[PDB]
Amino acid sequence: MHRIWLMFDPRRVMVAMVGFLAVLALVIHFILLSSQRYSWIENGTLSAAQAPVGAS
Amino acid sequence: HRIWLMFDPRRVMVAMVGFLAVLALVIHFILLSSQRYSWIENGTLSAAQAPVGASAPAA
Amino acid sequence: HRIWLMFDPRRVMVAMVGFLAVLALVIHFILLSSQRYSWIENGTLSAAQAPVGA
Amino acid sequence: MHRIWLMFDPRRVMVAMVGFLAVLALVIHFILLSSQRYSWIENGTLSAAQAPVGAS
Amino acid sequence: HRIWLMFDPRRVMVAMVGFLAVLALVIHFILLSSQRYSWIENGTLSAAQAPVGASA
Amino acid sequence: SDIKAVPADSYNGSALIPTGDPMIDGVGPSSWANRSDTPDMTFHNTAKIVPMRLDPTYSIAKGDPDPRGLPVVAADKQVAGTVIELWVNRAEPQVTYYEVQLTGSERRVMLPAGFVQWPNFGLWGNDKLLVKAITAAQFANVPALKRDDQITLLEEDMVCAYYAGGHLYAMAERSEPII
Amino acid sequence: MQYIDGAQIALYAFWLFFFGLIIYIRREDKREGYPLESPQGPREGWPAMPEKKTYIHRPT
Amino acid sequence: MTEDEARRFHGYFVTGTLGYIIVAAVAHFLAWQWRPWF
Amino acid sequence: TEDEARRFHGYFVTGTLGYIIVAAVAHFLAWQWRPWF
Amino acid sequence: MTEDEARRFHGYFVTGTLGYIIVAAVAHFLAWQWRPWF
Amino acid sequence: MTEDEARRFHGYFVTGTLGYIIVAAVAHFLAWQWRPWF
Amino acid sequence: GMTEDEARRFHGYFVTGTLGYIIVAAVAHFLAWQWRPWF
Amino acid sequence: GGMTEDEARRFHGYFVTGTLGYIIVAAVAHFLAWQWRPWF
Amino acid sequence: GMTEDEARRFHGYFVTGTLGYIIVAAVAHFLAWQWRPWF
Amino acid sequence: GMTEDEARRFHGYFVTGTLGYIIVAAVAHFLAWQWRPWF
Amino acid sequence: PVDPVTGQTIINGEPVVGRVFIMQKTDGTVKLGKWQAQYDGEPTAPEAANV
Amino acid sequence: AMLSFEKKYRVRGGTLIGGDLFDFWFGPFYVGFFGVTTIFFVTLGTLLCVWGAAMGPTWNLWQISIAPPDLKYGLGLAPLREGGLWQIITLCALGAFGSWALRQAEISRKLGMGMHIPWAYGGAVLAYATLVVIRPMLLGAWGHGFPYGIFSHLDWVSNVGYQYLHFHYNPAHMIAVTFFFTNCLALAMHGSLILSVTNPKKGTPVGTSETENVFFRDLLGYSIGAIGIHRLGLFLAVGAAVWSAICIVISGPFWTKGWPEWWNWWLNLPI
Amino acid sequence: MHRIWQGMDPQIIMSGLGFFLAGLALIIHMWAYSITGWPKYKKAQYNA
Amino acid sequence: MHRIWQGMDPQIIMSGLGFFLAGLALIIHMWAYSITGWPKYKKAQYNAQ
Amino acid sequence: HRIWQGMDPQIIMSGLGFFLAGLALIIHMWAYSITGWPKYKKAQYNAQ
Amino acid sequence: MHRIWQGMDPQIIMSGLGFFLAGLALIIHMWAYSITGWPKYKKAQYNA
Amino acid sequence: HRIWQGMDPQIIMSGLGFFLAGLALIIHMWAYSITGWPKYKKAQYNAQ
Ligand SMILES: CCCCCCCCCCCCCC(=O)OC[C@H](COP(=O)(O)OCC(O)COP(=O)(O)OC[C@@H](COC(=O)CCCCCCCCCCCCC)OC(=O)CCCCCCCCCCCCC)OC(=O)CCCCCCCCCCCCC
Ligand code: BCL
Ligand code: BCL
Ligand code: BCL
Ligand SMILES: COC(C)(C)C/C=C/C(C)=C/C=C/C(C=O)=C/C=C/C(C)=C/C=C/C=C(C)/C=C/C=C(\C)CC/C=C(C)/C=C/C=C(\C)C(=O)O
Ligand SMILES: COC(C)(C)C/C=C/C(C)=C/C=C/C(C=O)=C/C=C/C(C)=C/C=C/C=C(C)/C=C/C=C(\C)CC/C=C(C)/C=C/C=C(\C)C(=O)O
Ligand SMILES: COC(C)(C)C/C=C/C(C)=C/C=C/C(C=O)=C/C=C/C(C)=C/C=C/C=C(C)/C=C/C=C(\C)CC/C=C(C)/C=C/C=C(\C)C(=O)O
Ligand SMILES: COC(C)(C)C/C=C/C(C)=C/C=C/C(C=O)=C/C=C/C(C)=C/C=C/C=C(C)/C=C/C=C(\C)CC/C=C(C)/C=C/C=C(\C)C(=O)O
Ligand SMILES: COC(C)(C)C/C=C/C(C)=C/C=C/C(C=O)=C/C=C/C(C)=C/C=C/C=C(C)/C=C/C=C(\C)CC/C=C(C)/C=C/C=C(\C)C(=O)O
Ligand SMILES: COC(C)(C)C/C=C/C(C)=C/C=C/C(C=O)=C/C=C/C(C)=C/C=C/C=C(C)/C=C/C=C(\C)CC/C=C(C)/C=C/C=C(\C)C(=O)O
Ligand SMILES: COC(C)(C)C/C=C/C(C)=C/C=C/C(C=O)=C/C=C/C(C)=C/C=C/C=C(C)/C=C/C=C(\C)CC/C=C(C)/C=C/C=C(\C)C(=O)O
Ligand SMILES: CCCCCCCCCCCCO[C@@H]1O[C@H](CO)[C@@H](O[C@H]2O[C@H](CO)[C@@H](O)[C@H](O)[C@H]2O)[C@H](O)[C@H]1O
Repeated sequence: MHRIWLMFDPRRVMVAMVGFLAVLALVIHFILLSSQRYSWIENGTLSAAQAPVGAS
Repeated sequence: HRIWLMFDPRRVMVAMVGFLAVLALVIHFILLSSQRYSWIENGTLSAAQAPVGASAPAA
Repeated sequence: HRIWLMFDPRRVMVAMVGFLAVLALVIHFILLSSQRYSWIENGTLSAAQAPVGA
Repeated sequence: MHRIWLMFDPRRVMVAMVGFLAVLALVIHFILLSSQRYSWIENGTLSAAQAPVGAS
Repeated sequence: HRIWLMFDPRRVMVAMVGFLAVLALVIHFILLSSQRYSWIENGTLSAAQAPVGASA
Repeated sequence: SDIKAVPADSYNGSALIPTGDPMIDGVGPSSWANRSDTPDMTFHNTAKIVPMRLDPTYSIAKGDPDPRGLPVVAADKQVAGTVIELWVNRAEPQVTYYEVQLTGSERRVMLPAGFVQWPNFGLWGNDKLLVKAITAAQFANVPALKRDDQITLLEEDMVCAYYAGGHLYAMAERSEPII
Repeated sequence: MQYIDGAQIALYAFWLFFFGLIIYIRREDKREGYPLESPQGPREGWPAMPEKKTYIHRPT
Repeated sequence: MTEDEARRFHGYFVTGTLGYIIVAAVAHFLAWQWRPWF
Repeated sequence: TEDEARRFHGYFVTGTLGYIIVAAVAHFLAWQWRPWF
Repeated sequence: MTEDEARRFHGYFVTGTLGYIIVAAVAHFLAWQWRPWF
Repeated sequence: MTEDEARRFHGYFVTGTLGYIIVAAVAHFLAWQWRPWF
Repeated sequence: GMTEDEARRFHGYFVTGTLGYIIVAAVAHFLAWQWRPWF
Repeated sequence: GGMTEDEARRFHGYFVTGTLGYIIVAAVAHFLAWQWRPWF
Repeated sequence: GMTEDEARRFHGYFVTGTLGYIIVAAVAHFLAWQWRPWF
Repeated sequence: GMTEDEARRFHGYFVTGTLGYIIVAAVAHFLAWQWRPWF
Repeated sequence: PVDPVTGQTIINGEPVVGRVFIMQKTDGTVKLGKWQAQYDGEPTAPEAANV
Repeated sequence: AMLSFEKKYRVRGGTLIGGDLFDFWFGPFYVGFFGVTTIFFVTLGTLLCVWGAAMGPTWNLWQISIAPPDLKYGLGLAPLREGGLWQIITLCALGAFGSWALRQAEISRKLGMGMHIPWAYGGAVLAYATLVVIRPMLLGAWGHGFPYGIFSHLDWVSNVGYQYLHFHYNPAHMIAVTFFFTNCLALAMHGSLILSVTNPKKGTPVGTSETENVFFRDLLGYSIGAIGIHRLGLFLAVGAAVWSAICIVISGPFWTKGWPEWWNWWLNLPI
Repeated sequence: MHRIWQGMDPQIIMSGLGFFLAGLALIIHMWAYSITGWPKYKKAQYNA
Repeated sequence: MHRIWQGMDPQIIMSGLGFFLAGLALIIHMWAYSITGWPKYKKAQYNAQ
Repeated sequence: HRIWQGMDPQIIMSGLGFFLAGLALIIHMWAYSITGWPKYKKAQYNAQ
Repeated sequence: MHRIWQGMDPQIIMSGLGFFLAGLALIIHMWAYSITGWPKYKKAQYNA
Repeated sequence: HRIWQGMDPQIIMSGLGFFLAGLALIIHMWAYSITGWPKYKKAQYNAQ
């Protein structure tokens, strides 16, 4: 359990984890912004019934 | 509160301020690009006149 | 305050002057090329005649 | 407020200040020369009534 | 003045002359490229006949 | 603690501050590598870098100033000595070192040609040598050689490292921010 | 077939060759100054440091 | 450095962080009244 | 050097706060001329 | 770099800055009569 | 630089600078008579 | 930090300040309710 | 530091006096404003 | 800079110059009011 | 900077300057109110 | 469709508070498809050379 | 992690801005004041590039394009939809390229080295600054810059090259191409030369400096020096970028017609 | 109950309570303006 | 009560109190101008003569 | 009066003068548009 | 009274006072020309 | 009660404040939508 920190130092793992989480969060937020259904800056105030849906 | 033993407070402050400045500028710039929140041009409009984005109707 | 015992007062004020100058230029340049706040051309219009994005 | 010069070198301050002011003055003069209303080399002699005004 | 104890008179004099010569050449060439003050071609015109920017 | 330098603070990645005089103890830009303690050899098993007095077939090309007997102006604008002999590379014919006799003589030091600049970039009157890396006083602490006719790679590194380290340690101003 | 064509196949063969070449050159880059020193101990990136390479000098 | 100065610093850092969050909350509430995004 | 930091802090605080007040007045003047909301 | 020369320099610098601002103020007022921008 | 020739240089610099501005003012006066720009 | 003696003295002022602020705020809500009740 | 117990004791006196004088003067200004244009 | 002794005489001349300047300005506005009142 | 003796005398000079500035400004608004009242 | 009285846009039977515009990408650009699709709206293949 | 000889070189001093605050190493990287400035501009510019991709029609890496504004905006800051985002990214790139050069100067100062690397890098920065700053200013609009897209900026090069009907006839372009081709040939010769001596015919000793000079005199009758080849490589590579900057800055600001017609001067010599 | 204030700067506590109270009073005042509609109805009586 | 001022510079307090008072009085004067509509209605009378 | 201790009188007067100069100039512009004084008097003399 | 001048160069005071008075007098003169319309009404008479 | 030992009392309270403040804000949003309270009272006052 805790012995993973005797193998990976806490400082390096924390910096990599923070960096990966920030990049992932920005990528997902930007992917949603580019979509029609989840461009919340633009549609945003539309109800779930009014929101765009992809073609069947 | 022990985080300042493992990290230099001087360097964390500079990193934090730089990150907040980049994030704030990016969000302001994204909103300036948007049609609904291009406040420099359309900031005087009311919420009833503000642009709302929609998809094309079926027909 | 003891903040100046950690950061050099001479260097902080130099970096702060540079950041504010660049920020002031960017805001002035953003407004200058906008339709509503191109004050060099339309600064004499009243608030009712100023353009509004629509 | 003379104590400011005990921190900053008067030589470097004046040279930096003179350089910034000249660059700023050239930029503002060039912005006005590129505008319709204040292109004073060309229009110049028009009264304030006949000077161009941006569209309303 | 005490400013010459701070700045070398030779460095200032050379830089000032170089600045003034560049500034003078820029202004003369800006007027030459203009329509109203292209004096080599239209210099013999009277002030009433000289070109004026549009009132628009 | 065999490198004579101490970390600034306890945060990792921090820079070291030398304890003594970094020019002599070989720290930072004054560091040298532990090369072989044997002279470099040419293609025919002879010393690669030798003084001209050991080989009279070498001379100075016409139109090139003879730097022997010329003053050596250091970073203080004060003469630190006079050039008296040139050390040349025999593998590829080129001046490698200058031998400088100090003002009060009593000793001779080496000066790599890479730190030698000539007045007006060698275009107008060439009446002195410019050494911007070291001061006239530190010319006396340049490491010496074991022999007066050959130089090993170990000492070759030491002389070059000593001069190159003086762009940061000649005066306190050279190791400080400009603003 | 239809979507797959010769230019694409050649491009991917070149990509594989380039990646192998980069691995080889990165192995050669680690022949001096390795292994790295860290508080946690010795460190080597990928690719791992190669075997010690010895030169040959002319006799005296 | 010392834990005495590690306690002084953390107090201002948390209060500065708290102050920054609160002004951002006020700013977001102002923008919501003017033009809500949901 | 702890005393000189306290004296500098008074100048920096006053200058920073006075600068923001001046910018607030300029923002007030711009609102009179042409409001952005 | 002494309190004596810092006071002597500050007097001339303030006056030179003070003089520079007023000439710009006169220039702006002269331009406002010719062609106002508001 | 003995600080005394700086006073000697200052008198020559000031007169040369002010004399150049006066001559340039006459040149702008002549150009105004030929073709005013306002 | 803060000692034992001044931790209690500060707490006494804080309780008095917190209480007086709430009562004063209670009067404001009372006056506002007779002007525009919000329920 | 600065403003020790004795200094802070006297400073708090002048601060409370100034705060009250500000309140009284502002109260009159609100009373005068109310007679001119009430806001409720 | 100036010492306390000379600043007393400098202030004396400076005050006299201010009053004389204001007196001349007062007559100037007085003569300008009859020619063209600005209210 | 200054001392207690220097600040005691300064405060007297500053108050009589702050005061006297207020009355002359008070006359300025009184004359302006008679000319063009702004309410 | 538009509400006859209020003028509000109706999307799937629900009115919208605001001026509705149809979302599009940068200058109405549309991602390309197959290479054959490049020849819709173009002239047909040219005739054989005159030899 | 550090190289086995690295510890004794990691000392303070050599910075242009700042002191012990920005004199540390993050992993292998050295972080100065200009390291902090580089990260700010890189992060801001890259995030705005990602935003420009999200505004566009596709996430395909080859098809993402952030375009400059229209020519009608003429040296102003256009709307961010209409090309203003390109201008903001350009400022971030300029700040990051400048900070990278100044950070390199700090590192060489700490190591007791010359200043050649920052100035060699400045040749590339000058070419970029000519493309997006100098030439657009001379032509009077920021819209004369090239778009930011992997294959979009190739379309710009093609169309701009054909604005002069045959860009091969540009005299400065002809010189710049020769610099690029000669640099590649010289680099192959230099790389081969060092490797052939250090890795000779199997079973034979490592060669010397005489071997290089003898070999190139046997092949070509002339052998540039060991320092001569490094001087020549610096001259060829940097001069390629400098002549590239000249070749693009004369097209439009100075020459507006087709480039083949420029050779009238050679055909109308009096002889 | 007082033992929670141990080892804490009293000036830091008051500034952090001042931030909370100032920002919460601003949000609820904007909240209350929307609900009551107070300035709106009075502005219409004076700007008509 | 008076111990809250311990260890503090009286000029920092006065500088921050001026910042509070000046910024607050600017917000509420703008608040008050839009509610009463004072300068608008008075300047409308004087710019129609 | 103890508030003046340690404060340079010249800096205080240079900060009071800067305050009063900028406040008087702003209110004068404020008062000009409210009263409309220069406009009406200038139009009287420029109606020739 | 006079203690405000202690440590000040009398030349600096008079040079800075003249800068103020010259620029202020020029601005108010341009201000007064526009209000009274003086040069206009007399220049047009001599140019009729 | 041996769960508290070895734990910082401030961290316990600062972590309860984060939990309670964020949960009370989620449910106040939840409650406004369900009851429709500000909507119906705002509409009474803002339609007159
Ligand atoms: C092709 C094959 C090979 C391909 C690959 C080629 C690779 C080439 C490079 C080879 C080396 C790579 C490894 C490396 O750099 O390691 C560094 C570090 C170990 O560092 P260390 O040795 O422990 O550090 C030494 C020293 O710095 C100690 O200082 P201290 O411990 O006090 O650190 C203080 C630092 C860190 O604190 C921070 O807050 C920085 C966090 C940075 C990452 C997170 C970014 C997002 C949040 C931002 C902050 C938010 C607020 C806190 O504080 C500093 O200030 C340090 C300098 C930071 C930069 C300068 C300041 C910039 C300020 C303006 C900009 C702000 C951000 C926008 O180790 C690790 O991070 C372990 C993981 C390494 C592998 C990479 C993993 C990447 C995961 C995510 C991939 C995403 C792909 C798109
Ligand atoms: C449509 C847009 C508007 C407009 C809206 C605004 C607004 C709104 C503001 C400005 C501001 C500024 N504008 Mg603009 N501006 C317009 C057109 C212009 C034009 C022009 C060519 O037309 C120019 C030259 C300027 C120039 C300027 C600057 C003088 C000023 C400060 C910039 C800054 O922060 O620098 C920062 C860079 C530095 C290097 C700072 C240097 C240090 C300063 C000088 C120190 C100040 C100390 C302080 C005064 C001390 C106070 C003491 C206490 C009172 C006791 N504006 C148009 C008409 N402008 C800002 C400002 O601060 O106004 C006061 C501001 O908020
Ligand atoms: C449409 C534009 C106009 C025009 C408008 C102007 C205007 C307006 C001016 C010039 C000026 C100049 N013009 Mg032009 N000019 C035109 C066409 C030309 C042509 C040409 C081939 O057509 C030429 C060659 C020139 C050349 C020149 C230079 C002589 C000069 C700029 C450089 C300078 O500063 O020199 C320096 C030359 C000198 C003679 C400086 C002498 C200085 C000395 C120190 C004076 C000493 C005085 C005494 C000792 C001291 C008194 C002290 C106290 C006061 C008592 N003009 C056209 C027709 N030109 C500028 C100038 O300086 O004019 C005089 C200027 O302001
Ligand atoms: C129809 C098209 C035309 C034509 C039109 C043009 C036009 C138009 C131009 C050129 C230019 C060039 N052309 Mg062409 N060209 C044609 C045919 C050719 C042929 C050929 C075989 O036919 C050749 C060899 C060339 C050769 C060349 C070069 C001389 C030059 C490009 C190099 C350069 O500028 O580098 C300079 C280097 C740079 C600009 C790079 C700067 C990089 C910066 C400083 C750093 C970036 C860092 C990066 C962001 C980091 C990323 C992250 C990290 C990877 C982690 N052309 C045809 C005939 N050519 C270009 C030129 O001269 O540009 C100045 C140019 O604009
Ligand atoms: C569509 O839009 C996209 C963008 C795509 C969607 C967005 C997505 C993403 C990923 C958003 C990310 C959000 C985020 C990440 O976590 C947000 C995280 C924000 C955070 C943590 C903010 C914290 C700020 C803290 C501050 C300001 C602290 C200030 C402290 C001060 C002032 C005190 C300093 C002074 C001192 C100490 C003096 C004492 C010294 C002493 C005593 C001494 O010296 O002794
Ligand atoms: C659409 O537009 C986009 C852009 C997209 C939207 C985005 C907007 C964004 C993100 C804005 C961000 C704004 C921001 C925060 O980041 C803004 C932050 C601003 C700040 C903090 C300004 C602070 C200014 C402080 C000043 C001027 C202080 C001056 C001090 C002086 C004069 C005193 C010096 C005294 C001395 C020297 C005496 C020495 C004595 C000595 C030595 C002695 O006595 O010994
Ligand atoms: C659309 O338009 C855009 C542009 C986009 C809108 C944007 C606008 C923006 C952002 C504007 C910013 C403006 C700005 C602030 O940032 C502007 C700041 C201006 C400033 C500070 C001007 C100050 C000038 C002061 C000067 C010249 C002083 C000169 C002093 C002299 C000559 C005397 C010195 C000599 C001495 C002392 C010798 C004695 C030596 C002695 C005794 C000795 O040796 O001892
Ligand atoms: C849109 O919907 C929405 C609107 C969001 C719905 C909202 C929902 C929610 C969940 C709202 C929550 C509100 C809330 C949470 O409980 C609100 C909580 C309010 C609270 C707790 C207020 C407490 C205030 C305390 C005060 C004023 C104390 C002052 C103390 C003073 C003055 C004494 C200072 C001490 C001195 C002077 C002695 C120094 C001695 C020293 C130094 C010594 O002796 O050493
Ligand atoms: C849009 O509408 C929205 C905005 C939304 C609606 C909301 C509005 C809200 C919520 C408003 C909040 C208002 C508020 C907060 O509650 C307001 C609180 C105001 C307060 C407290 C004002 C206090 C002023 C204090 C003054 C003037 C004191 C002056 C004292 C002086 C001068 C003496 C100094 C000492 C001297 C000279 C000598 C001592 C030195 C000594 C002895 C030494 O040196 O020793
Ligand atoms: C809206 O803006 C617009 C439209 C513009 C409206 C405007 C609005 C406003 C607000 C205008 C403000 C006007 C104003 C208010 O401040 C104007 C202020 C005016 C003032 C104060 C003038 C003071 C003048 C002082 C003078 C002439 C003194 C001269 C002294 C002399 C000659 C003696 C010198 C000799 C000496 C000393 C001997 C040396 C001894 C020595 C050396 C020895 O003994 O050693
Ligand atoms: C339009 O819409 C918006 C803008 C929103 C509307 C709102 C506007 C608002 C809110 C305005 C606020 C106004 C205000 C209050 O806050 C204004 C407050 C003004 C004040 C306080 C003025 C004070 C003036 C003081 C003076 C003149 C003192 C002079 C003293 C002198 C001369 C003596 C000098 C010393 C001498 C001679 C001896 C020294 C001894 C020495 C040296 C020794 O002893 O050594
Ligand atoms: C984005 C600025 C980049 C700065 C980096 C380079 C530094 C050099 C600065 C050059 C500044 C040129 O200044 C630029 O002039 C153009 C001329 O059309 C102005 O352009 C804008 O206003 C003018 C009139 O004001 C309008 O006629 C025009 O249609 C509009 O685009 C810009 O608002 C201004 O920014």
